[PDB]
Amino acid sequence: AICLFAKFWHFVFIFLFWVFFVLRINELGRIRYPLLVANVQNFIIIYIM
Amino acid sequence: MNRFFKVSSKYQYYKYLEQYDAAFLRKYQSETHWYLGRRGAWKNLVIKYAGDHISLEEEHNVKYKTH
Amino acid sequence: LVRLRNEYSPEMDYYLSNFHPYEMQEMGESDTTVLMSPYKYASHYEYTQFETPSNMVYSMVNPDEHDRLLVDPAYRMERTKALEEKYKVYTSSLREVEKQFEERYGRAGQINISKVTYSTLIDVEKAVLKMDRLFRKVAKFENRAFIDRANHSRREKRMLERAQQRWDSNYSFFTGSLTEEEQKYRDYYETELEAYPEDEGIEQQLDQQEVLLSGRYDPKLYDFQEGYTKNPEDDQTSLIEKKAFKFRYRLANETSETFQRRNNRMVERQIKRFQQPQYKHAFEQLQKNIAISSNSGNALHSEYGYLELLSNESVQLYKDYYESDAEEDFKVFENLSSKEKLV
Amino acid sequence: NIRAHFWSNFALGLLITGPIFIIPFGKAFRNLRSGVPYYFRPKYVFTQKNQYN
Amino acid sequence: AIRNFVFKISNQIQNLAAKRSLAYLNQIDSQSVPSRATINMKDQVTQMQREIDNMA
Amino acid sequence: SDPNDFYRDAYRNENRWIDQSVFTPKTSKMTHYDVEWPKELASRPVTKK
Amino acid sequence: VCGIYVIHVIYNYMIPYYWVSTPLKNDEFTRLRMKDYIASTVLEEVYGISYAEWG
Amino acid sequence: MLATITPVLGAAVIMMAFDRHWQTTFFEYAYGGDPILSQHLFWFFGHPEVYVLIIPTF
Amino acid sequence: RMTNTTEEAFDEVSHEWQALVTSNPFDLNVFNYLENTQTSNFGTVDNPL
Amino acid sequence: GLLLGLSSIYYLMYVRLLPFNKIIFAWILVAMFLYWLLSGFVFFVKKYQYSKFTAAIQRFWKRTYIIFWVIEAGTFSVFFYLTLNASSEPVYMYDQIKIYKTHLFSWRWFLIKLLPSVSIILLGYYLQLTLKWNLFNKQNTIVLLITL
Amino acid sequence: LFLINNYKAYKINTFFLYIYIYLNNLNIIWYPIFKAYSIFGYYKSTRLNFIDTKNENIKRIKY
Amino acid sequence: TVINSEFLTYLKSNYKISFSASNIVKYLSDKSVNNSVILYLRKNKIFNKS
Amino acid sequence: WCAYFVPYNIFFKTHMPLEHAYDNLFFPYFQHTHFLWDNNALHIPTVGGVAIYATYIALSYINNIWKDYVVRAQFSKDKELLFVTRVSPFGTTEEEVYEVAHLEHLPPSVRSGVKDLSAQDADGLVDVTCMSSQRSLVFYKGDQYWNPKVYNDFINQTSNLWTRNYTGYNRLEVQNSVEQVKIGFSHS
Amino acid sequence: MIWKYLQRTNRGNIIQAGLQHRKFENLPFKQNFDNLTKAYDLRMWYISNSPHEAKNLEYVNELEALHNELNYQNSRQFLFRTVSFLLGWALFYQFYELPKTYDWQDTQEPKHQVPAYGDLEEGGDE
Ligand SMILES: CCCCCCCCCCCCCCCCCC(=O)OC[C@H](COP(=O)([O-])OCC(O)COP(=O)([O-])OC[C@@H](COC(=O)CCCCCCCCCCCCCCCCC)OC(=O)CCCCCCCCCCCCCCCCC)OC(=O)CCCCCCCCCCCCCCCCC
Ligand SMILES: CCCCCCCCCCCCCCCCCC(=O)OC[C@H](COP(=O)([O-])OCC(O)COP(=O)([O-])OC[C@@H](COC(=O)CCCCCCCCCCCCCCCCC)OC(=O)CCCCCCCCCCCCCCCCC)OC(=O)CCCCCCCCCCCCCCCCC
Ligand SMILES: CCCCCCCCCCCCCCCCCC(=O)OC[C@H](COP(=O)([O-])OCC(O)COP(=O)([O-])OC[C@@H](COC(=O)CCCCCCCCCCCCCCCCC)OC(=O)CCCCCCCCCCCCCCCCC)OC(=O)CCCCCCCCCCCCCCCCC
Ligand SMILES: CCCCCCCCCCCCCCCCCC(=O)OC[C@H](COP(=O)([O-])OCC(O)COP(=O)([O-])OC[C@@H](COC(=O)CCCCCCCCCCCCCCCCC)OC(=O)CCCCCCCCCCCCCCCCC)OC(=O)CCCCCCCCCCCCCCCCC
Ligand SMILES: CCCCCCCCCCCCCCCCCC(=O)OC[C@H](COP(=O)([O-])OCC[N+](C)(C)C)OC(=O)CCCCCCCCCCCCCCCCC
Ligand SMILES: CCCCCCCCCCCCCCCCCC(=O)OC[C@H](COP(=O)([O-])OCC[N+](C)(C)C)OC(=O)CCCCCCCCCCCCCCCCC
Ligand SMILES: CCCCCCCCCCCCCCCCCC(=O)OC[C@H](COP(=O)([O-])OCC[N+](C)(C)C)OC(=O)CCCCCCCCCCCCCCCCC
Ligand SMILES: CCCCCCCCCCCCCCCCCC(=O)OC[C@H](COP(=O)([O-])OCC[N+](C)(C)C)OC(=O)CCCCCCCCCCCCCCCCC
Ligand SMILES: [Cu+2]
Repeated sequence: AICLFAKFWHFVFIFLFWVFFVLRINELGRIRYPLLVANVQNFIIIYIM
Repeated sequence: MNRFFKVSSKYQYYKYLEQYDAAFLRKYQSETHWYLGRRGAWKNLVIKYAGDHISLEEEHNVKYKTH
Repeated sequence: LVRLRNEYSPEMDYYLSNFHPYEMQEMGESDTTVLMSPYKYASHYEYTQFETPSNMVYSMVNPDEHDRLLVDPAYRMERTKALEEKYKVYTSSLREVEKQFEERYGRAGQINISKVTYSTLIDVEKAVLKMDRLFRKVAKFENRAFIDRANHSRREKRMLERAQQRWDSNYSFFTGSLTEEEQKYRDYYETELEAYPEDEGIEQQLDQQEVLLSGRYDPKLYDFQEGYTKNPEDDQTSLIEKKAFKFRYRLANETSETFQRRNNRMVERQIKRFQQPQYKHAFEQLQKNIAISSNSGNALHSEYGYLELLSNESVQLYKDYYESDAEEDFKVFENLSSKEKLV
Repeated sequence: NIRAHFWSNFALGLLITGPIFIIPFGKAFRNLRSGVPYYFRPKYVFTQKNQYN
Repeated sequence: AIRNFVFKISNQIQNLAAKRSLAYLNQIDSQSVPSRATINMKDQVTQMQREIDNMA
Repeated sequence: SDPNDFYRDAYRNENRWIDQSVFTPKTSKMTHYDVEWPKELASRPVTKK
Repeated sequence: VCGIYVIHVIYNYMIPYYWVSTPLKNDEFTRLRMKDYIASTVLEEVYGISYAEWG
Repeated sequence: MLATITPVLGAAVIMMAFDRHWQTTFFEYAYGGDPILSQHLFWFFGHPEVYVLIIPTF
Repeated sequence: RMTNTTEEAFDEVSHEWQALVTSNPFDLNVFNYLENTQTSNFGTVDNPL
Repeated sequence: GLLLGLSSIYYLMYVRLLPFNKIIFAWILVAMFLYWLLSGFVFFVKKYQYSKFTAAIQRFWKRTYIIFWVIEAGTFSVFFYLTLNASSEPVYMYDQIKIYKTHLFSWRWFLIKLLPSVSIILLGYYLQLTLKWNLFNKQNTIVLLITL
Repeated sequence: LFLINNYKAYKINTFFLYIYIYLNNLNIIWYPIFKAYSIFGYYKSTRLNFIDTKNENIKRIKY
Repeated sequence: TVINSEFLTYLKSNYKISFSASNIVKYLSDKSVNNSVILYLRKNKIFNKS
Repeated sequence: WCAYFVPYNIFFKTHMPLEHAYDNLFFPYFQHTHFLWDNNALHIPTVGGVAIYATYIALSYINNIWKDYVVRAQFSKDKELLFVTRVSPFGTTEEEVYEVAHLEHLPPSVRSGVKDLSAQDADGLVDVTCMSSQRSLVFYKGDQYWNPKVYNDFINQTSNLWTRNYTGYNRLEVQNSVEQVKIGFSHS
Repeated sequence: MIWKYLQRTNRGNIIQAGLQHRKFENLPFKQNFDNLTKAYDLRMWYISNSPHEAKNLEYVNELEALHNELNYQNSRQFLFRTVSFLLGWALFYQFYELPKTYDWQDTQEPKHQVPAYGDLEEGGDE
């Protein structure tokens, strides 16, 4: 249960990361490899966890 | 080579395209200069100055600052 | 203490060897954030899904000039064209200087290459040219509608009508390297093909001539060797194999005019030999039993005689082409082994 | 005793499988699936392979 | 559609068979590999017959 | 292109004085670089304040 | 020295702990004593009486 | 050393908080808890803590 | 992946690209990696470091 | 968005009748905390779009990302070791049922639950690959799919 | 060999060969390079055996 | 490009080439030169030394 | 529906967990309760912000997706400007102005994707790119949505950069693909 | 004659392999992944084994272009295959009767569910 609590907090963190990324790309008008790949690797890490 | 044929615009400035090949225009305005091709790019300089200045260090969005 | 100054001078160039080359692997934008590999956390940089272009030329610009280039696309195009012209001039001057240096001094030495590698390089060049031609044709077919809009309606109507005529009440049996898509392309571009058919066989012959006349494959520039051997050893192929290689790559060592003369002589002699009665009878016998030979993979006597005549004709072609060579002994061609005859 | 038998069989298996499977298996590296002769495809280190094959 | 595809398959098969059966007559293939193969087959047959004769 | 043969003649102790002397090689003057550029560089405006 | 000591401690105390984890039908006490002998008879807390006169 | 040891102390203290508030009984012998596990986890960091305090002094 | 220099290169990144493409000593020294500096000789009056 | 958020907030406050002064003070503190934490990153993003994002900066950001995830992984690994070595009563008399408590979950049920995450990562990889020849407007479809 | 040559002409015999060729054509793979140095770096790496033949390496003493 | 014969002869007479070109551009062909793309670098005063 | 109605009924209108809540857990069955958890009410900002930002992102990305498509296009008098009507966030009309000179139909960067273009079909879509504003205009290829007396001039003016050389050069035009440069002819 | 088969190696096992001419004899009229990768491999091998620098550089540019084209083709293939796989997985689990009759002993802890120690947990007699 404690491990799953940690997993949920990590998933909330990566969800906030993705929200920030989408908002920033919407403001800028284009997507960028650094942030896009960071979000992809966050998704991979959360999948592993 | 396929030179630009004609520009049907009253603005004589736009007639610069007639002096260049179509391949040149594709290379320098469509493939790798797509975001820069035939654009003023003044916003690039404005954003550069905004980023490099020492303005208030309280940012809300990419467009506006915190109230 | 050397206080380097932001300038291009021989004094600064004097310290070029005193710096490590700047690493490019960490430059640009990376499509991989970081490697989650404990085995190479500090040995491997992040990999890239895409490629790194190498056709980029950089030129320095002042701040005001760069602002002008950004603001004014016309000025940007003008300066870009001028820089391209100057780059062409610089490249041509460098090539001329290299040619003059080579003429004055001479090549450093001969290139140690294998005959198999040489032949494979020539074959790969031919295949690359053929693939380029095929890609050009396919791209033309795909972009016909966008490049030629005025005649697009008529050309498309003609192509569709011909395709319907072919595949409505009849099957289309294609021989050789011909397909329905290629037939459609030819029908669409009938007009242009009349001026320049660009036939596959003729184009292949011309591209082979271009590759062999480019001068890069001149045997004088190569020291043929086995290659697979531990020590450097000369080519160990038989004399017949060496002669066959020379005949195959005649164009490499001969100039355009001399090759034209020798090939014309050889072709005239071959035409006369074919016009001789025996060859006509051989070809008639070959054509006589075409239907029977199609029922089995085994050949007949009328075809074995034709093949023997082909071998004799190849030997005579070699002799005719190399007739005007003092350092050539044709007696070796008498009483050849089976392997030598096949070669 | 089992160790002796096993290692004798292992040596015999090496000897037998040498020409039967592995050597013919090496013929699959003569050319790539596209038909071009084998060439080096670096991963991270562009090792120099001037030596023949 | 189906008939056209079947005929295309049949045409390719027939072309392949015709090549396999008569590629030794022309020089379409570089180095005349099928022609050399047929010549080698005839040479082997003649050598076998002459070997029988020489044994006799 | 023998490396030893090249080096034995290229690098010698008795030529140390002239081997490491920096100089400007004699090359044809270029107007855009050796004529025009100095003029515009020296014509730059100067402000007291 | 510490690593060798820790390896011996593991061999005597950690790995054998997992050999038996459920009631055993046959020779349960024999197997338990077999696994416990190596751990309870270590020379560190057994040897020394031979030189007891030192103290 | 601090990087090595800090997570152990964090986990032990979090488990103590859970036992106090949610009553997870991690250290209650009644139903499987290990009171000595808390001491093990704490001291595993505690001794390296004093070593960390002393080493810079030298 | 390679940045469009004519569009985005300004100040620091422009200087880094200049160092990469020219290896001019000033730029190369400015952007030299901190992890490793080229090993040199032992300083002497005749051949100072 | 404002209508839905305010309605939800007011309903959730009303259902439990929270004390306004204390709860508003706590939420003000939380708001300032999060706002400044995110404003730092907003500043970083806004400043690095020109003349600041160099190779060193990119490597630094990669290192920070991996360091953060490494610290989280270490904490989770400590918790995982504790989970694996969780204590229990003696098996002989206190807890004789521990032998049959394997706590095995069905993979036939786990795979369907795991599908969405692999779908998301595959869509993200496709977006990364396609970014080289696509515009922002066209890729908003993939971005929205990933967000949903 | 004679029997194989005799049965080569049969279409039924060539059907299996056609299927095998079709599978071989469908069994193509690509092997990209995933390093920043990329094609130019690999090309410069593969120049060891040929650098010695370039003009710039010819012995030419300045003095 | 094409260089006038008289101009080339004048260059040869005035300057005799005795050293090889070090730049790799000498190997470039016309196709590669045409395919090359021009990029601009902004050069200004440098204040950051890191 | 999915984000508010079902979660609301599953969370507040029933204390009974769903199967996906605990099928992977090994706890005994138990009920829920909204009034015995998170005494600090830390979930209120979470829910509020998540709802607000999710709604904003959804609406903004819907608008971005629908922006490219063109509803109506009108040349101004003298055909110097083009007024374009586009979809708004709520599906209404929004006005924009473009320059015919800037408007251009560019070929794809990858030359193998030409066959994959929607324009390849008779009733596909035409992607016209505004090189000044870096925007894209999408038009149906169907002749129904076109004025048949201002279409030829428009396509001729907007399809200049898609030329024959995009497909390559043969050996007859390779030499002419570039303009020869004369050096030293005007002076030695 | 065992040596004639053991110590005698086939010519191809030692000498460099040639170009498979049948792989290029007949090709489709489509600029597809197969032709693109064939051209890429041809140019790559030529660059590897060629001493001619002038031809390589243009081949280098063409190889970069082919790499971009093959990346696009692989992106299309990945999209199609991944979408098909996900749809097939979803349909399989939609039309598949998931077993819901597995043992539920693990979820039951009678001693812990009903504390067997009762009041003795809070303290003994005194
Ligand atoms: C019987 C054993 C196996 C059982 C498996 C059972 C199934 C478990 C499934 C669980 C996961 C679900 C599926 C996830 C899919 C993820 C897909 C993906 O993108 O991932 C691949 C992705 C590809 O990497 P990349 O960066 O994109 O490219 C690298 C290059 O390709 C270069 O390539 P490379 O190969 O050289 O290097 C990359 C390599 C690197 O990976 C490996 O070599 C590991 C392979 C074995 C995996 C075992 C899984 C866990 C099994 C149970 C635990 C047993 C102990 C494991 C101990 C070793 C660490 C795994 O990756 C692989 O091997 C590929 C497959 C990896 C599968 C996913 C592994 C999940 C790991 C979860 C734990 C991570 C934290 C551990 C911290 C240490 C704790 C002691 O890599 C990973 O995500 C793997 C990360 C592994 C991290 C290991 C860290 C070890 C500790 C080192 C530091 C120690 C510091 C100590 C300090 C304090 C001292 C006191
Ligand atoms: C006695 C047994 C005790 C342990 C029990 C038995 C084993 C248990 C399982 C252990 C493994 C975990 C399970 C998952 C394994 C997955 C492997 C995998 O997918 O990656 C293979 C991957 C090879 O794949 P690859 O990179 O594609 O192959 C090379 C390519 O050509 C890449 O090409 P490139 O162009 O990218 O780079 C070219 C260059 C560079 O590419 C590289 O390989 C990169 C550099 C690799 C450096 C590896 C060493 C540094 C390790 C860093 C930290 C690792 C984690 C440390 C965690 C503990 C920290 C306190 O290539 C090389 O240099 C290749 C060398 C690789 C040879 C490896 C042979 C085996 C090791 C012996 C090496 C000897 C060297 C020569 C000297 C000969 C003798 C005088 O790495 C290796 O095979 C070497 C790994 C060595 C480190 C192992 C660390 C194990 C950590 C887990 C321990 C678990 C607990 C053990 C008991 C203790 C409990 C407290
Ligand atoms: C039990 C163990 C496993 C074995 C059994 C398997 C199951 C039964 C299979 C039965 C197959 C044979 C059926 C009778 C054929 C009779 C043909 C005939 O009248 O003679 C013409 C021909 C006479 O003409 P000719 O002018 O003198 O000489 C022409 C040359 O032969 C030169 O002619 P060609 O050789 O080039 O001829 C090619 C042939 C065909 O053209 C091709 O080569 C192109 C490829 C066509 C397909 C070939 C395979 C078809 C059968 C297998 C289909 C499998 C589908 C699997 C689906 C997925 C399942 C999961 O041309 C045609 O005949 C045109 C027919 C086109 C329509 C085909 C569709 C027929 C209807 C479909 C149902 C067939 C019966 C199914 C029975 C139940 C099965 C469960 O015969 C001869 O050459 C001499 C023999 C004459 C007496 C034959 C007496 C019967 C015994 C025949 C044995 C053939 C064995 C072949 C396979 C050997 C092992 C690889
Ligand atoms: C006082 C405490 C707070 C109370 C809040 C009450 C609720 C207010 C809701 C308002 C929602 C926004 C409405 C905007 C409308 C206008 C938009 C506009 O024109 O654009 C301009 C600009 C946005 O430009 P845009 O182009 O529209 O932006 C588009 C972007 O794509 C959009 O990007 P962006 O602009 O949002 O970017 C900023 C960025 C930066 O991030 C933030 O903004 C942070 C947001 C934190 C929210 C915290 C809420 C706490 C309070 C909850 C409710 C309390 C009760 C309310 C009353 C009862 C119920 C009715 O936001 C994010 O990206 C956040 C990512 C998602 C995170 C969501 C929250 C965290 C969830 C996970 C953790 C939750 C558990 C706690 C964990 C921590 C525990 C320690 O907006 C502003 O600059 C702000 C508004 C305009 C300026 C202020 C005007 C009024 C003067 C100030 C009055 C108040 C302060 C002074 C009082 C004293 C006066 C004397
Ligand atoms: C249970 C759920 C599963 C877990 C879910 C979370 C998964 C998270 C996955 C991502 C993060 C982890 C990825 C793997 C690790 C990556 C590490 C990495 O790259 O770090 C590099 C970082 C940053 O490296 P860097 O910045 O130099 O990287 C750049 C490298 N170049 C320049 C080559 C490009 O540094 C390190 O941490 C490496 C050095 C330290 C490594 C540890 C040494 C040992 C220290 C302790 C001493 C020994 C104690 C005794 C040990 C034995 C005890 C018995
Ligand atoms: C190169 C020279 C090699 C010399 C040979 C010896 C070294 C061999 C390699 C190292 C391992 C040595 C293990 C010795 C003990 C093996 C058995 C065992 O553990 O049980 C006995 C004892 C345990 O005895 P016990 O208490 O279990 O008794 C068993 C019998 N009953 C149950 C009846 C009581 O081991 C220890 O007590 C280990 C204590 C830790 C320190 C051990 C030090 C050993 C000597 C120094 C070795 C130094 C090597 C240096 C190498 C590098 C430099 C050259
Ligand atoms: C109750 C639930 C949880 C409550 C706590 C709230 C948590 C909120 C977390 C928000 C995370 C936001 C991350 C934004 C990252 C932006 C990076 C940036 O500036 O861009 C660099 C750049 C941006 O690049 P770019 O793509 O924008 O443009 C580069 C410039 N050009 C394009 C011109 C070349 O990105 C990178 O370099 C890529 C890697 C980014 C790695 C980011 C790591 C962030 C780590 C955050 C740790 C937070 C710890 C929190 C601790 C607990 C708090 C309670
Ligand atoms: C934080 C992220 C970045 C850093 C990463 C690392 C963080 C690791 C943190 C954990 C480390 C290990 C220790 C674990 C501690 C666990 C503590 C714990 O469980 O406390 C939780 C506590 C529970 O504590 P409690 O005290 O109430 O516990 C109840 C139990 N009794 C009664 C015994 C006390 O809950 C919270 O903190 C509230 C969380 C609210 C989350 C709201 C999410 C909303 C999602 C909305 C979107 C979904 C769709 C619906 C949208 C509707 C819109 C209208
Ligand atoms: Cu201590």
